[PDB]
Amino acid sequence: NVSLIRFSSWMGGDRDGNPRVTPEVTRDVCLLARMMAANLYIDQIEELMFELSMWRCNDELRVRAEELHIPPNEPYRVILGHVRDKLYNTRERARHLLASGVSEISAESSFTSIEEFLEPLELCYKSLCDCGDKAIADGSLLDLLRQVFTFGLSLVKLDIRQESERHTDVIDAITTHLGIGSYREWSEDKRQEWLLSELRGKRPLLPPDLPQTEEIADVIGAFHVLAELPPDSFGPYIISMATAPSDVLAVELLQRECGV
Amino acid sequence: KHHSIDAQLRQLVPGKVSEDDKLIEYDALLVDRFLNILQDLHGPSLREFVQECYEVSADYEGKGDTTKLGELGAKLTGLAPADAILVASSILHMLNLANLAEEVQIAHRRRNSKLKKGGFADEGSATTESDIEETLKRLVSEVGKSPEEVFEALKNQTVDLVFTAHPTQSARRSLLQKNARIRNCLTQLNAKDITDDDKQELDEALQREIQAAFRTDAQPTPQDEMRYGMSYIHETVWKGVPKFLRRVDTALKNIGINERLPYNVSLIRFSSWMGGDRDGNPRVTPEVTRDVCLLARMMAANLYIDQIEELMFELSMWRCNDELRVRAEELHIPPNEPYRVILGHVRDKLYNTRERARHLLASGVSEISAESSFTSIEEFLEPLELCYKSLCDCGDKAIADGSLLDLLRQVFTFGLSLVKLDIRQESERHTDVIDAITTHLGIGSYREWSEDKRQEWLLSELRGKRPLLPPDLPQTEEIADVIGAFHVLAELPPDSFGPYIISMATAPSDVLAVELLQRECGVRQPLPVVPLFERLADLQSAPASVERLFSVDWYMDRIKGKQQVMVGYSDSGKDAGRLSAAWQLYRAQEEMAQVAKRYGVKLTLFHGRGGTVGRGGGPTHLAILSQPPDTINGSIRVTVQGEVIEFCFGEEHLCFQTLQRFTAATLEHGMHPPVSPKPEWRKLMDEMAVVATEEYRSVVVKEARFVEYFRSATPETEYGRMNIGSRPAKRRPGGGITTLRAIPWIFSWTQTRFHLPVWLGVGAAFKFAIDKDVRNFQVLKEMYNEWPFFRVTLDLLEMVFAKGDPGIAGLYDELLVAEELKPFGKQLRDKYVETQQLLLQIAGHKDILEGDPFLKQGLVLRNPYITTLNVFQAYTLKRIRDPNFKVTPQPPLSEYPPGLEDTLILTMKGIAAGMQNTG
Amino acid sequence: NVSLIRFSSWMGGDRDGNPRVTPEVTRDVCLLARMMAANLYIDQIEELMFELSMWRCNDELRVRAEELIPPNEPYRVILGHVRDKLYNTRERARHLLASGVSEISAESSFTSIEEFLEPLELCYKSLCDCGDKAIADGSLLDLLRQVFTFGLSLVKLDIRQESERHTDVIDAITTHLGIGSYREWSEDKRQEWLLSELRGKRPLLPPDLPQTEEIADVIGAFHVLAELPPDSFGPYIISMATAPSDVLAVELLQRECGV
Repeated sequence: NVSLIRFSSWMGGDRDGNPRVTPEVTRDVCLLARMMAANLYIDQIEELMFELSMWRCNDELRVRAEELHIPPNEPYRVILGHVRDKLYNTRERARHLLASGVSEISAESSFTSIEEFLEPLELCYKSLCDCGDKAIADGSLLDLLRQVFTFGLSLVKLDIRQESERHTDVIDAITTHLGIGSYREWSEDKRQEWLLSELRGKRPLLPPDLPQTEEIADVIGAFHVLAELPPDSFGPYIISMATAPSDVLAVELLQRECGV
Repeated sequence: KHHSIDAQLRQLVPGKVSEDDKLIEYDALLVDRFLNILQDLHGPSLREFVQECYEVSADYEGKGDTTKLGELGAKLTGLAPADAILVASSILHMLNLANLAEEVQIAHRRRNSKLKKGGFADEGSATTESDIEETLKRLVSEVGKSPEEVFEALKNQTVDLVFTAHPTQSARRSLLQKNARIRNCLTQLNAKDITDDDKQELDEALQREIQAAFRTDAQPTPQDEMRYGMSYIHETVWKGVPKFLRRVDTALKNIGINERLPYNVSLIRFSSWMGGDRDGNPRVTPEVTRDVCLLARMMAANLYIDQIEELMFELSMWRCNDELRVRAEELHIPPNEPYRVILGHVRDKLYNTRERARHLLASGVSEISAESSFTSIEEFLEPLELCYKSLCDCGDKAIADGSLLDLLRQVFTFGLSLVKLDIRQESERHTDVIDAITTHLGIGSYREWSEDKRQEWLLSELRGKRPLLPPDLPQTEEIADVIGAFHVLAELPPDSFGPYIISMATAPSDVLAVELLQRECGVRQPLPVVPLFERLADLQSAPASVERLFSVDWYMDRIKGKQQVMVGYSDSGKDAGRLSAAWQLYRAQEEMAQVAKRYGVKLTLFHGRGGTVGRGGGPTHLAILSQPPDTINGSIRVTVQGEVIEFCFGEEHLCFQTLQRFTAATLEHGMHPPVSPKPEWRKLMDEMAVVATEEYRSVVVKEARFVEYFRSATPETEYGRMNIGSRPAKRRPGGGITTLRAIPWIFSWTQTRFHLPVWLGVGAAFKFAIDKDVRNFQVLKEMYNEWPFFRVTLDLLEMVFAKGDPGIAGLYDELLVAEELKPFGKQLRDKYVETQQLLLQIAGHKDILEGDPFLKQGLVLRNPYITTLNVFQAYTLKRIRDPNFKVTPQPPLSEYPPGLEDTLILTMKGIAAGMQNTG
Repeated sequence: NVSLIRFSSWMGGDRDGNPRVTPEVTRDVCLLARMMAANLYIDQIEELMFELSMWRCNDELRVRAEELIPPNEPYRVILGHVRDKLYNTRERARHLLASGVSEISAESSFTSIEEFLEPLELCYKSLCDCGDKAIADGSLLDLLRQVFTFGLSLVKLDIRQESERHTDVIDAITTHLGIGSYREWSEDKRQEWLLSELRGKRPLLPPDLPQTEEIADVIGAFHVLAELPPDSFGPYIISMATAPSDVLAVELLQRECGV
């Protein structure tokens, strides 16, 4: 479970001075990553099923293998077969969400978290150890657990990046529309004072009928995509040309006001 | 827990057989790690027990003294049931590991031409045999054929290898892959300049794979047994045949031919008996045959889908000719990669081909149209050959001659069904059907008719235009099985099948009976009918039977100048002994070829189990070269016995060498036959055959107490009651031993390390020949060194004697046979000893297998595990058979009575695994 | 169960001097009739389901309804299963009509009149056992009378062909077999030969028989009759029948073509 190495991507997340890389581009590369991961895991699991022909298992695994009922004297294959089924569903759900935007394939029939993916694999590992077969567990199955803890369900986590003046543009559109004045004209100290009174307050800010330029709509739309996608799809939100604390605090306010 | 097992191995074989001999090192590496795993899992005491068993049995080979075996048997019988299975299976797993090391050593042994002495004897071992290009060079320069003659001989060659089920072991695909990982870890560990850390990790992997094989284990369906028979095709042969055909290209270049073997040349084909052989096997129903045919087509479709998808990845080119560009436009991912668009369509149709078969298999019906799938080999190849031509037309022939040429050679080798299914049934079952027809129609009893009357009636029906089989016909279960089988053949595509083989064929009416049944059951593309001549008399009259068939206008019209005949070694050897069977088989072959030549018929021989051809490794090379002149001519079928299939095809390089062996030997024989026997040799073989048959029958047929001895000295009865052959052991519930079938006959006698069916008769014949004329002894050894037939025959006996041990046989005797018959057993063992030493003096060897130290070493290193299972078996039988034999139940060490059946199965499996092919 | 009135059809079966009526046309109208019957039955059953909301049933029906939408409405449970099997029966016919083959199993559908009747007669008995025979004698009785009147194909198909077309087929057989010309034989000789074949136990029709377009149509029609359910058909009518051999010839051809 030690994540000694992890992998991230900017491709579809970095939009600094790149007007293609829309909100939907970001939604797309996220679902594409999850399909690729499901494919890689399905192959690893199938090779592992071939290998794990054993019949001796602990009680916990024997019980769950019975509940999943090809041959029942091959318990590790029964469990991993179920894992493969849920991985197939995870992939197809992602493919449907990518094409139509919608999937009749339930999230229950698929893997939504790394924790529920890990549960049957660690069950296999502990069962093999409990039967004195830790040496077998420390082969291919240990490789697979290390892949899960390295790559997750999306291979890479996506970094988002956007220039600081684009966030200032959005907030100046908000403050002028509300009649509070021009956030752009304010000094850095005044900006921090206002941002902190908003983040400390409990009343929302972003009006749904805010008049939006193409650029402003792209910033707000991007945040809206972040709110709709699973948190483990993302890493950090990077602010290009950051100059001052208000740059960081402004993104924290937009992120909240757009529902992340 | 401490010492290594290699000290005991060095006592067996002092000295290396080659410089790169590391077989004992490998055996120690695997077994030492296994024993450490054993101890980690089950404690030290049983590990030391198991190793002591191995040490006792290893000592025995060096000092043939039975009492130490009895010591061991006392210890073994006292083990609690759980410990008995554990020790037996442990010894089995160690034998497996030793066989894997033997495989690694063969595969990676450097060829050393200094071992060659010239002449045909070089072809009897892989250490000295000629590869395909050495054979090509010899044919050009020594024999004097032109490169173009050799090139066209190859273009017309076809070697057909026939898979048959393994009597005792399954060969799951997942186990073949554990084997490979153990072999790979072994070779990689012993690589040149390997890192400390690489070696550490490879060691851990090896220990891991050995444990995984140790921790994994009702008879199988005939469907399942077929799925397991196809494992070797998935693991080596599929990729192997393109690799070998590419070597044939390289060889042709190196004798001056500047073109590859055309990809439509079926140089090697593969057939199967699994699901088609129903001779005395009622579980092989019509439905089983329909199933294995559809199963094969699914396996082929998925292998092709994989090849095609790999090929799509590679063929990203955009340059194509006009025919391909127009077709790619018509199929309308990116359109600027036309080869991917064609192959994507081919993959689509292959997916439908697979799903259609799956539906027919489950429901019996498919709404997937045959139009949307591939129905013939021809429509599969049309788009592939279009891709090949297009690449060539654009100057990319070099690319075409890569993966795409591999695929085309796979299509022409494997077709849409991987293997062609042979059908086999006993002749009397066809007679039963025809008698049912003739009596129901009221024209008499076909069974009561003489052979000449049968032929007269059959021919009038075959020549007439009126149907014969009424759908009303009253049917037994067996008659309904025969008719139902023909009805399945009529319903399936003709390319699913090869021949229809008639077991126990004796006369032309047997062949023409099947021709009539085929037609009257509606088989519109009839199968070639192949008689299997089993008994000595049937072999003697086979040239007459084949001449009568060839003299019938209707039959010549049917066969179109092609006839296949099957010959059986274990079958004929059971009738009259191996020596007499060997010689009649030679004569029958040369006279049948003479008949065929006169009538313009191309005669192909199919070599059944137990033969010299079909031995593992080099011996098959010489065996094929030794067959009578002008009996092959580029066409031969050979069964791949289950006992040797692992050594022949389990490993990449072994697969390659096997394909090369059959291809080279078959090619050379057609242009370079062995010497014709000189009259002195023929007369001597004639006289020795009389004596050998007489003494074989003296023990087998005419001695009243033989069957009683056989049922006690062997585990036959248990082998039958446990259905280890997945087949009835006998045809009638009584009869002599003449009713017993060959597989049980050979199996039971090799379990006891005695091997009577292989050698009995030879001793009497050798001594008779030497004693009746002083000159005969020198002419016998002259035969051994100048007559390949005699050499090959005798080398088979030598190999079997290396696998035999009279002490072990006598151990079965002393505990299992009644006092009254023990002198009979020692009489037989006296015949054994006299045959062996007479065998050694001819050939001029002081020791067994002195001419092949490599084979001697490989065989000897198996016996510690085998002999251990031998004593475990003998004592297990005595417990199974005698309630009064008392055992001291020893405390634990972490059907029939408890555990005894499992133990006995394990000994049977292990002894068979160690003994592989005998007779 | 009294079939006081039955209905037959000549359409797609009569081919007397009518080459448009091919074996395929006969196979088609037989499956079309089965689709029409399934549709009419599905509507009747659904109307019946609406009416039979009772909860009182006998034990045979209660058990069958617990096996196999609300369980308090057992007659609707049974009739809902019938409708499922009727829809399968129709789809199977539609597939055979278009493709010639159907992966819809005959088990999941109704293959005989009696297996269609079994659940309906169970409902009728159950209603009677609960003193509801009056309700049984309404719509459920009408449906049962429809089943015994129309079957699973609405109508039974008559086949008709002219006797000389059958003579043509038999003369082709006797000449090809080299036993003479059935056409030139007198009536008495035809009867003598036909009877020896009908009484004999050896088949007659060679699969290699050279066939004209007309002879192939006759043999092909018989092959269609052999492949379809027996309850799709009524009689085989011989136009221009003049003598017993006309009838006996069709009996021979029916058998040798596998009916």
